[PDB]
Amino acid sequence: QFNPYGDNGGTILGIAGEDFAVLAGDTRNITDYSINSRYEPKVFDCGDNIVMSANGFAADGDALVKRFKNSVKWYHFDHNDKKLSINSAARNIQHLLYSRRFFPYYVYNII
Amino acid sequence: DRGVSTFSPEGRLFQVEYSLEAIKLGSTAIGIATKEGVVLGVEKRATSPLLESDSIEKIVEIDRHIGCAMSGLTADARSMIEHARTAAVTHNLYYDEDINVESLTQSVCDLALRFGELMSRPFGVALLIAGHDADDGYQLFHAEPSGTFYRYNAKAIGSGSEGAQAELLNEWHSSLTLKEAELLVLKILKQVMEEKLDENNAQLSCITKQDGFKIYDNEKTAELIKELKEKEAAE
Amino acid sequence: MTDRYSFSLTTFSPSGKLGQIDYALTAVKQGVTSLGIKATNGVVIATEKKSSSPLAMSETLSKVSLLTPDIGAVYSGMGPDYRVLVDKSRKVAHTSYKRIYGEYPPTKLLVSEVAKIMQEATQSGGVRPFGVSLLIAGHDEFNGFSLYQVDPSGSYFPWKATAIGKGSVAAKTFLEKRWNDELELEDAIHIALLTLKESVEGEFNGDTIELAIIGDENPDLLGYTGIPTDKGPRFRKLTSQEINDRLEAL
Amino acid sequence: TGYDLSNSVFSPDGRNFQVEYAVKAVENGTTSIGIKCNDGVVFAVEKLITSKLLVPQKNVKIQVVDRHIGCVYSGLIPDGRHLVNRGREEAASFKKLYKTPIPIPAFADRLGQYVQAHTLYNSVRPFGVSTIFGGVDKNGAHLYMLEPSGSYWGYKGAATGKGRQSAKAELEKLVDHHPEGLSAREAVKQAAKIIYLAHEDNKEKDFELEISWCSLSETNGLHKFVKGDLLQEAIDFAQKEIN
Amino acid sequence: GSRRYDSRTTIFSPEGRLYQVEYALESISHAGTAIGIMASDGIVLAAERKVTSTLLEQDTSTEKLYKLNDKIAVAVAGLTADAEILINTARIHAQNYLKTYNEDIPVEILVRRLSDIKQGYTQHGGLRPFGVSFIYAGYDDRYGYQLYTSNPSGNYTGWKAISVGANTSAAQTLLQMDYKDDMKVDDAIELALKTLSKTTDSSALTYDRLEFATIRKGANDGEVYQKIFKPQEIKDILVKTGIT
Amino acid sequence: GYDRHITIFSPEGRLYQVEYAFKATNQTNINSLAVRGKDCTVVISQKKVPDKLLDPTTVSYIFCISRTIGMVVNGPIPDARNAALRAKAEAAEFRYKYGYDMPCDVLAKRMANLSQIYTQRAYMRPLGVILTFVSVDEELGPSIYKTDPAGYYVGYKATATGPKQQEITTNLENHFKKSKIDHINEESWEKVVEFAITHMIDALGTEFSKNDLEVGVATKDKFFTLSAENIEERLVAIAEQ
Amino acid sequence: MDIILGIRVQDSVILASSKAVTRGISVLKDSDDKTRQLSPHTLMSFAGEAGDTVQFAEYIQANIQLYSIREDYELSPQAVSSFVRQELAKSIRSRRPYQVNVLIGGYDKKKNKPELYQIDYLGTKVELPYGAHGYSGFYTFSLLDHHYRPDMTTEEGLDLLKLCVQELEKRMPMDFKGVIVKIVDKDGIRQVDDF
Amino acid sequence: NNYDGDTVTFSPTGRLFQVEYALEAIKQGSVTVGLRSNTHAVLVALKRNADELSSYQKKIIKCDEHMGLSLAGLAPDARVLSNYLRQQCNYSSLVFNRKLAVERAGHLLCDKAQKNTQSYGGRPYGVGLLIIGYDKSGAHLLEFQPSGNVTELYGTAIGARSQGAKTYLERTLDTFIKIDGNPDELIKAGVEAISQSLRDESLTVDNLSIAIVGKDTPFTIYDGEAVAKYI
Amino acid sequence: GYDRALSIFSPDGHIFQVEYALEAVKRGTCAVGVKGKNCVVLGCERRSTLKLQDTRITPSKVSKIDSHVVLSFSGLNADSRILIEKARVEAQSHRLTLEDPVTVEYLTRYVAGVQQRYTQSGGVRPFGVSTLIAGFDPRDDEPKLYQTEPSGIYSSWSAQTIGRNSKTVREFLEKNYDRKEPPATVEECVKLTVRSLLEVVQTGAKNIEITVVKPDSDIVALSSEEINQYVTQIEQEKQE
Ligand SMILES: [Cl-]
Repeated sequence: QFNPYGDNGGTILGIAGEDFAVLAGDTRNITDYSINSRYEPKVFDCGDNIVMSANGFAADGDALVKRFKNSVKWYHFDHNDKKLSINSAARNIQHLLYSRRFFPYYVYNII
Repeated sequence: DRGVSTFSPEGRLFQVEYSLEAIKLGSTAIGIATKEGVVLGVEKRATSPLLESDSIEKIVEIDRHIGCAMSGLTADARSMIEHARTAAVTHNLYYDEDINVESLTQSVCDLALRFGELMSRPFGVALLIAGHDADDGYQLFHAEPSGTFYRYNAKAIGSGSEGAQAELLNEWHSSLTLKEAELLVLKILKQVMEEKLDENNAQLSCITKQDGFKIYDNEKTAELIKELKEKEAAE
Repeated sequence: MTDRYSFSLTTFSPSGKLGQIDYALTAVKQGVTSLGIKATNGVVIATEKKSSSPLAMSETLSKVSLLTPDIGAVYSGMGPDYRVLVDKSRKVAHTSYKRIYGEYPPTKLLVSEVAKIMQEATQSGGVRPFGVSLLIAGHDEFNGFSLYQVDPSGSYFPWKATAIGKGSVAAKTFLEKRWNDELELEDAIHIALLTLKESVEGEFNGDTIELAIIGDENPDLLGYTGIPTDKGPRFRKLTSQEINDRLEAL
Repeated sequence: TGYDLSNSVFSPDGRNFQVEYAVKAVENGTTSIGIKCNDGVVFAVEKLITSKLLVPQKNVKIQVVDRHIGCVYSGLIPDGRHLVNRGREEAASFKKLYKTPIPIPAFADRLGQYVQAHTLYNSVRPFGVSTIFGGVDKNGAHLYMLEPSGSYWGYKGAATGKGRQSAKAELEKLVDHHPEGLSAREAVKQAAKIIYLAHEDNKEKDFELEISWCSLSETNGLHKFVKGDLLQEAIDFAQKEIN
Repeated sequence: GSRRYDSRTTIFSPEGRLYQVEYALESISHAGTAIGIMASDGIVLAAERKVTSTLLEQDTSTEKLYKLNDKIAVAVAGLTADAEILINTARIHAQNYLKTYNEDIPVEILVRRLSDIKQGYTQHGGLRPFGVSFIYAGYDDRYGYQLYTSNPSGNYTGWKAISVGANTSAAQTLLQMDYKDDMKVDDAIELALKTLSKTTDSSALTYDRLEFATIRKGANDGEVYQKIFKPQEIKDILVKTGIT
Repeated sequence: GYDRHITIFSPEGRLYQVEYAFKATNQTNINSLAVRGKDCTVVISQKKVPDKLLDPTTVSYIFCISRTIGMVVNGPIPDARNAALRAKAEAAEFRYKYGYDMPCDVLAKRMANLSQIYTQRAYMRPLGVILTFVSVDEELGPSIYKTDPAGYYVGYKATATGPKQQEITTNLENHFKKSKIDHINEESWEKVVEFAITHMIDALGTEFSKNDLEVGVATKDKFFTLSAENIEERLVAIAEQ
Repeated sequence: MDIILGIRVQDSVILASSKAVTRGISVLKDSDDKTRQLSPHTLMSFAGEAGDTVQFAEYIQANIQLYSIREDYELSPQAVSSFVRQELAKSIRSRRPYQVNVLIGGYDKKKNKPELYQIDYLGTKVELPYGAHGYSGFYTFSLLDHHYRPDMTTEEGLDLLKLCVQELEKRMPMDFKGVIVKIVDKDGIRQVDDF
Repeated sequence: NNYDGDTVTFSPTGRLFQVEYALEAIKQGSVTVGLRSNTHAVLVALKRNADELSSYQKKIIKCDEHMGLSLAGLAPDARVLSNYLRQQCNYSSLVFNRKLAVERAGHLLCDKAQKNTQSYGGRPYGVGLLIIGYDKSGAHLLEFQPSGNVTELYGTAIGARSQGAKTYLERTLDTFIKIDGNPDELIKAGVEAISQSLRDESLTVDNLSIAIVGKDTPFTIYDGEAVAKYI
Repeated sequence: GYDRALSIFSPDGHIFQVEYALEAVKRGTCAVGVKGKNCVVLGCERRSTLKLQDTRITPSKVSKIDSHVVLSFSGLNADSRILIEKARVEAQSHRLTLEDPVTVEYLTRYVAGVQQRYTQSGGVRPFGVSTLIAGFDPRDDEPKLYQTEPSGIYSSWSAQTIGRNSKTVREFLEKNYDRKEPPATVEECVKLTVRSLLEVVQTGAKNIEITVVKPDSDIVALSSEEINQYVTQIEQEKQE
């Protein structure tokens, strides 16, 4: 039987400072006991001073990030180049994830 | 007969141009934007004295920070208002924030040209959309059935529009207060209305950052009418 | 593309007339004469094989058509309209009856189905009425022999005997004088040939006349033996020779 | 009267006036031609330089279908593009199912049936283009021309647009003087000449020459644009003949 | 495109009338007269066949009176083919109701349903309306005996006595004159035939030019019987009432 | 007067669009003829290539619908090819569904039914063509069945179509009045083609070269068209007697 | 839900329905009314899968109320029961059937007779003098078979019903938290507040 | 006359009047100028107001980081067509990781507009567009007409009185094409070009709208005090 | 499907189909609505051209939408049934989803919305019907009376009339109805409603229908004799 999910490993870490924030992640990509890449970027600058990482199943993670980056682009078009606040991005990402409530993006996401 | 989406030899859509004529027959609605708020006022125009005038709802809330006045075939406005309210609250759902007045207006105007042979004809009503957001501040928009919307410092629509607009041309300046704008709407409404203006046949409203969108009581408007009469008699 | 004619092409005029139905009836009037006569032990339907060219093989063009083993049809008016109605009538006899009840429909109900199809062409969007009047002869166990006329409007009437098309007015008068309730099938065939001769100009023989009967069961035309209850079709088309034999005793 | 107001209506003549009015739009367009040669085909078109502001060699009119078919047309340019887009869908589905690239006669009928379909209903307008097209297949070279009615035939030489009569006359001479045939490189030269000679009907504005060709020997049976030295050589030959 | 040829069957006139409905009513006014009379102990349905022929097979013929179910019947005035479309729909509706509630359909509910179908053709779809007027004769245990009429507009009304088709103006005046509330079926039968005999465009009213039916509680004990009269039975009642 | 634009009845009970489709049939100014032999069915048609720029091999109004069925068309080529493609699709579908080759008369009926629909449905126009189907049917033998824009069709002993159809029709009528048989009593199809050409020459009063004619021949289990050289051989034999 | 009982006496129909509602291992409510008034003289009790019961009952209620307004007339208990049966028979072959069993107690004003109909989720209808759903009948039908007469008064019907509930309370493992009892007669529907 | 009731009807001379009437709407619209060099491409647009209380209708729309257009005619139709371009530019990026070629963007607009000119019920677009962009083959300028005709040009202008600006660019052709690596001078040439189409009114701070795209310059729009530099 | 735009703007900015729908209302029988202090009364004309009518079974002019709301109309009778059915379905749909009966204002807004939808939808014509919708909101003793019309506009009225000769009865109501002191009792409210119809009706026999709606779902229709007593008392006072 076809299993649409996989596990690409990795780990991510976000810490909020008083006037700054960090989002870290290892660059290793794996399947089972093999290494795919020793350097495969996992944390992305999505624009509007927002960084994002979707960790777990890389295919779903890349798709989510790609979709949110696209959501940012269309937010500018539709709302006169207004800056997408972090709280507004978070709520937007909730709806991106729940759109697949019955076939989930297999990722733990942090912005 | 002829297509509904047909161009005239002058390069205009017949139906859109004809809907504009219907809006000219509608009751007067005026909007004035200031740095203290935007005022919206309308002529109710009851067809009979037995008609309970307070049920005439030509000024309408879209969101806490956006209001709307209408003129023309007012029945057509109900679906536009419903769409506006839905768009405003849906954006709040998706983005956890208030929606920009311009973006709301653009969403309403996207419905306009969705007609053909979708709805069978354009809307026969014009809207004055007034509101406030953090980016562009206090704003007043005029949404037409053509799909076009202009921002205005002050605007009049309806039967006494060109006469009122000429009056708004002279009276409006960038340092107007909210109280001054209120009296100015009442003044111009009283000028273009057929019947004598009072608290029962004319309605005021405003939108401020603090209190949001508010329709004025008949008792509150009555005092502003009395305040107007005295200041006109003062010189 | 898409069929954008979703509106009726037949409508009431100020006088209450349905123009397209009337005009369809006018097309039927121009058509070649056909007739039907009901006897005590059978029904006969007949018409002229108006050949468009002598090079044309008129045998290949069948104006009298089998609808069921016990029901036959003939027309006056537009031939192509008739042909497609026969195709639909044959099919509806199976889909809306035989596949449900395991037997062929009675004459009146098959007529009712044909009538419905013709009515729908009078009201549905983007179509004209059928330009034919049908004469449907048939037999069934509980109603016996019957003859029905069906017009472009979808209206149908049962007849003892009648005629439609070119010389129908004269032909109906001729039938009124000759018809009675004690006619045998052979007498009805004889009267049919007499009536039809009046409307025909040129040659009058088995090769220019098409004639069929609804009568006794034909076990020789069944195609198989072994089932007692299956006794064969009552519809039979008369041959060219069989017609000519009856023209000598005319 | 009123028979010409709606497409797919037969006049009492038995004519479809809307299709005939579409031909008028074709006759109004710029001149385009096609020449069948020994082992292939050559296409050429007149591009009117409306203004100096037009970027030279950028507004390409000739279109490729698949990799072995060339299409050129005169009349309403968008209508031609719509027809080529369909042609590309037809060629793709043919190759998808049957593996081999679409033969030219097969391709010709695909366009023909599609154009003819737009004469069957009043809900659509006929095509405002005549299309000259062709290429090389397993059976050799083929040239076709397709009218607004859906009518098409095979051709030795073809021409359409405002300067079609002038072009046709020139094509007829080549057919008479070369019964054994014409080479691909010759056809390119002759194509240039004919467009230049046909330009006398559009002599107000100056023009830009555009040529393409499919040849078994010269292009391996693939459609290619005539560029650089070979184009200039054809322009020089054409300019020499008018003087 | 196609718009050119659209007659626009569902529009108002400047006066606020529906063109096609009015023209359909004009069609119906040329149809054979149908009369319905309601009595205390039953209902009568009488109708005139249009200029018949001697060669028409009458005993197997049905153009005016149709059975919807055991309790309800209709008289038709207009296009017979149109009427049969509606009749078959009404027959189905009655059976749907019986299957759902395990009770025979109340007369009005059936009438409203058919009238709603007619209404739809006047408001949407762009099709011509049904050129039919019905007289509904029926019985149920709520209102007892009931007469209704519907027309192409989809409007229906209840009646003690009513006519549709040709000469309704003359026929209604005659019914209004001789009708009384305490009237019985045998009297109503006589009134119906007498009214047709005076309003008819034919020279004389005969059995072969009539269809006749009664709905009686004249069935053995508390139940209702429908009687579609045969040609010989119409001939007998014509002699009995003293018309022929 | 919109009753003349679409296929609805006029007050006279006529369909003017159908009548005008018949007139479009003669727009090509080509005459066709069909006759039956003992073992074959022959169809001939005039071929006119007015433009010297045309490739004469592609100019044709005869179509190979199936292996057994051939079709000649009288009318404009776009409608002709429309009908040809549909007939090919129908002939192939028939064989797939019912397990045997579609008969000539059955295909004619099918195409005639499609044509009838265009006379009844408003959104579809009639095709301005007359279709003549020919074959050697496995049950009926040599067969000629002809369809027109009215949706009418019938079998023929022989037939002719075009502007000068009457002259050809009468010529054929007169021959069959003498011989008193429903076909050309001849063994080889070659001589049946010679008969067809000879009688078209006599009827029209024109001589033909190899490029002026177009010939289709139906035999048992195949229909085929003749080349220019095959026709030349036919014309030589005619001239030598 | 758990237990619903019904009994038809001389001049009325009495419906008794348990008050318990359980999610997981916790009894969330002990005063739940498992019934809906379909019309002034027709009451329907219900029991089955969580959520489906109320949704179905309210859907039936809406349809009958719609009928009442349209015709200005109350449908007979028999007519209502047939409508309900058809909806359940329609439901059982759906993608996701409504898992609901019902009792319909009504007083027919035309015939002046009480009527009790038992319908299960498959659409299985039966008219009965007394009825139950699920396991309720296993404990109670022996008592009803013994004590029931058709000429019983409403008070005698309640006493026999008390005996049935007492037997259930003794021999059932589940605590159903007593019952709400309602009486349907010529004057309409009323609830017995002390039971 | 009798042949202008819908887009599906040719006139006897082979004309499509509804398309020509749609073309007329562009001539009524306010003037906009487009021009390019080898490094940059520039749009200049004269915005129009309803009255003194009203704002000036926006003329320029961004489609991608490397592409955008200016409009003249029915503004809502420009919004539809620009939205379509935004989607097509975006489809190319998401699927092929490829910036959409300006020439291909023109081909897509042509085909979209064409479908509206051949079918019954619909209508032609009532707007003209000037598309600028910088892709792998350098700077580009396109002119879109709602007939479907799209044309690649060095420079052009559309709208009311556009012939004056078009003549100027036709003279200046050899000069402004050579303005490489100098955005301000290329804009100056565009502002000077659009000035040839002005009568009575002149270029004010809230009247003028400018956009630019180039080699190392994303598509950016300049309005308000940002264009006071060029007045 | 049939998509034809039947309701369209004309050069002068009018939708003729909607205006011609008002002409159908003008043709319809007169309907009147009067609200008292603690009640609303709906009066309706019955044209006496139709006798031999069965008044038991003939569709009544006033229709209950719910137990607390009623609807009368003027115009095409067949059209009114479609609005009434839709209104009744929405009333039950509201109770089912929100657990409260509709307010009179909500029900009016829905019916008005349906009428509006039929003025800008393809293939349909406007309803040739104007309605008077009256009742009392749940747990409220303030009377409610609304009017709708084909265009889809609606509004609240102290007293209103629609249909043929509505101009005359409105004239009567405008001078007779005092807002400061409305009909205090049921009698006064009915009397004023009958008086208003007597300006137009002709005979006061079976031509007048009256329906009184009181708070808490208390709706009753007056009989012929009850109405006839009002007709008698009015004219006897008039003879002076
Ligand atoms: Cl078929």
